[PDB]
Amino acid sequence: TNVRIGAFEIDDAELHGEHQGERTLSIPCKSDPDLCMQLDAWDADTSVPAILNGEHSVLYRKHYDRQSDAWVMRLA
Amino acid sequence: SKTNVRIGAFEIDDAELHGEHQGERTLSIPCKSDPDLCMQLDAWDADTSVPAILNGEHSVLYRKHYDRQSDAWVMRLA
Repeated sequence: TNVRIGAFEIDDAELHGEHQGERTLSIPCKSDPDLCMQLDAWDADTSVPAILNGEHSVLYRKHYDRQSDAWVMRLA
Repeated sequence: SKTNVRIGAFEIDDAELHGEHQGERTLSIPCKSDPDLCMQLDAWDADTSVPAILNGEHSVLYRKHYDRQSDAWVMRLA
């Protein structure tokens, strides 16, 4: 829930459990539109560094969820 | 590159209008070049149309897919 990406600190990311051999989290673009815009323009094939509840982690862009207007990111 | 599009408060000249292909026509909006428009596309009301002026003609678009390879919002022409 405590997520930092670059200069952005958000507390409304949704960290999902481990499903299908993968862990993901969703960033709500209606709440965090500046971060989502940066994710849109992010270099392809490049990781997104993140601090997850204090733990430095690596995220990858997985899918833009049109139904919920959220960036779905893959952990690790 | 050769397509003018007006959506909301934005007017771009670098969208790419693809030909009809597998029964639909799509338009790519490059978010590395038009990031403020892409921000408004991100938060658009889901399953609502996106009115647009496309090469000077009124048109209806729908969000299709965010293309991670090309960093572009791919839209479907109604």
